[PDB]
Amino acid sequence: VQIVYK
Amino acid sequence: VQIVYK
Amino acid sequence: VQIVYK
Amino acid sequence: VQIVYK
Amino acid sequence: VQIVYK
Amino acid sequence: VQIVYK
Amino acid sequence: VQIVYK
Amino acid sequence: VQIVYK
Repeated sequence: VQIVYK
Repeated sequence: VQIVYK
Repeated sequence: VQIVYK
Repeated sequence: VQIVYK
Repeated sequence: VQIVYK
Repeated sequence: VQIVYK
Repeated sequence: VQIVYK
Repeated sequence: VQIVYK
């Protein structure tokens, strides 16, 4: 699982 | 699991 | 598990 | 487990 | 994120 | 993040 | 982060 | 961070 916040 | 906050 | 805060 | 705060 | 293995 | 192995 | 092995 | 091995 990958979650990326930008 | 990877979570990255930017 | 990797969590990175920037 | 790696947690990095920047 | 929750991952459960059974 | 919670990971549970059973 | 919580990891539980059973 | 909590890691429990059983």
